[PDB]
Amino acid sequence: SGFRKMAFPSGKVEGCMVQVTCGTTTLNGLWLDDVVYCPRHVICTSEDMLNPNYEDLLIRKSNHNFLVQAGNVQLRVIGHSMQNCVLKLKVDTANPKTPKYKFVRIQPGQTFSVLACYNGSPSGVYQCAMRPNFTIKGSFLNGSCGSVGFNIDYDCVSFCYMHHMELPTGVHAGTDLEGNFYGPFVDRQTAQAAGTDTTITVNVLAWLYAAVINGDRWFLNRFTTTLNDFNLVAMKYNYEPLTQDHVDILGPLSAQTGIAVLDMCASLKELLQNGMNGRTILGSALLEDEFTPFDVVRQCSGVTFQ
Amino acid sequence: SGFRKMAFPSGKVEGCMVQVTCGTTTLNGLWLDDVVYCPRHVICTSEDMLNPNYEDLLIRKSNHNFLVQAGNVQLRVIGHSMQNCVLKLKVDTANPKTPKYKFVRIQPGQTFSVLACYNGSPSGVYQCAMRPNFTIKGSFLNGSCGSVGFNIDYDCVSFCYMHHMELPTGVHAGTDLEGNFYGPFVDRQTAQAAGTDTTITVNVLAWLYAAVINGDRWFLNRFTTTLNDFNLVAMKYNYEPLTQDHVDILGPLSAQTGIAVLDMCASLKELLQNGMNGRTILGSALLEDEFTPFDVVRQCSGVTFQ
Repeated sequence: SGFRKMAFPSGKVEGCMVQVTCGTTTLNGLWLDDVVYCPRHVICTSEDMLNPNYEDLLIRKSNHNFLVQAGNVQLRVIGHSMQNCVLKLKVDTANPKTPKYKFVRIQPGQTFSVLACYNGSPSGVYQCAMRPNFTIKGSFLNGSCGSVGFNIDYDCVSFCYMHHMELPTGVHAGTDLEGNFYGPFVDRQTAQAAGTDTTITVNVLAWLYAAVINGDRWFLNRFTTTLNDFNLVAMKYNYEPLTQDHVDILGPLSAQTGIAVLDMCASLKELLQNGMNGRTILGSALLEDEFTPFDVVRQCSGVTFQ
Repeated sequence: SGFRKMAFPSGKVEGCMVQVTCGTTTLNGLWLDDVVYCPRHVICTSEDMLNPNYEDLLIRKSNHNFLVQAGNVQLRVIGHSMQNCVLKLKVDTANPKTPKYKFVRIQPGQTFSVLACYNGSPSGVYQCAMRPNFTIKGSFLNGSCGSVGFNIDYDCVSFCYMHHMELPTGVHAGTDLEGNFYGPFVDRQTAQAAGTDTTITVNVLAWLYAAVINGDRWFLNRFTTTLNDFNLVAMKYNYEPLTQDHVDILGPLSAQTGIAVLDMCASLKELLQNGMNGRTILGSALLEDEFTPFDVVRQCSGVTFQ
């Protein structure tokens, strides 16, 4: 028992991190087969950042302008192309550590692990959620661009995030691995700002089931609620609407705990309305929304990978 | 910016995990050079667990009783020995993925990453602290024994924990990698129970500095306190005493933020006495004590490893 924010093992992704240098800008790239993926703003100059035309900037580049280093071993760039906001540097060497992988564009509310890197070297690993406003509440400093977010499914790394920029509230914006930003953001160093964020209701409910599985039950009650009446309360508290599909996703957890989804909704309703009264759930004094139903099942049943 | 519970990259340790089977018991081992380290209770039978004599049980074993598997590749045991509560199985093959490593026995309050494993395969990675009562608040299920906790220092993995057992409160007990339990616990399946736990004060203060570095300042005040007067309040709240050595450890963070250690103590004092009044710090509604001063500096300056 116990319940932690658990990241995926990072070894498969560590073997892919490289350093990409263009001009005075250094950041991280993802080396898979004979391609290195990195943010296209690597080709920006410290004065191009206000409104760059990346097509111009890129056509002005030569392969030898890109310094790619994998450890100490330097990688020859033999070609380059732009795909949306990611740069794809073809190198003359296939990464022998390339895992089975996919690129996936995730939905808001989905979670992933971030391998934070500087100069192509990992600093640490942590779990994140794509917020409903399409930011992530990461831990990123200058030089972390090109760090990636990912999930693992048995043997396959699904890359879903590459880091590009930090917004004025200290939250983070980035793209999928095909270079499409999550949310309305653009790789221009002008004012943008996240939209209003909301709490991921289906994830809060999953975490309440995690709590029950682990022996916290103090927040349960005999009440129930209709989904309609639950969403009236959730809306009032900037929680995301709960859908019938969410209810269905919560089925396995509901069956394992014997607590109907809609009954757990009535517990969450009372928690929203009365607070927690000095009590904690799974070591938190807030309602946690960065565990999906899937995250709860993995951690509480011991699913492994390789 | 941002601040997360960040684990060390786990790749160096993943390359060391194996599966050890003895009888009907399967658990994880740590394969370093030509030795596999695992909990000695692997040799226990489901009826020996109440008060086993491990010297007897072990002398009754043969090398071929130990089934060690590294992936699909099976490892021949060519020898075995007991060191305190760990079993050391000599195998005929040196792990080619062996990292630079050390074994370290940590002090309470120190943090480490746990690579949770089942059947020799990693399930996930998370950050932990050795509690003052020498338990860890882990996330461990049956089969996770032999999972290890570790820190990384540039290129060197310092292993500090191996998992053995779960206590009735859902917290976890284990040994260093030389088999010495942390705390008073023994590998006997009889009632034991953790002692009363306390909050790691020096770590709370480090996390308050993390908050300042990241732009949370609402909890600061113009007050100061003496170390004596601070510990009078801390004692009242089952916080650990703050030592002058703790104050000294907090020096770099104090210098970076311009907030004298003893002034941050006065902020913590008011937080203990008034609570947080619906406010959060670094996304928590509780005072967090599982970041060391060192953890804060690493994460807020971008220290990497390899």
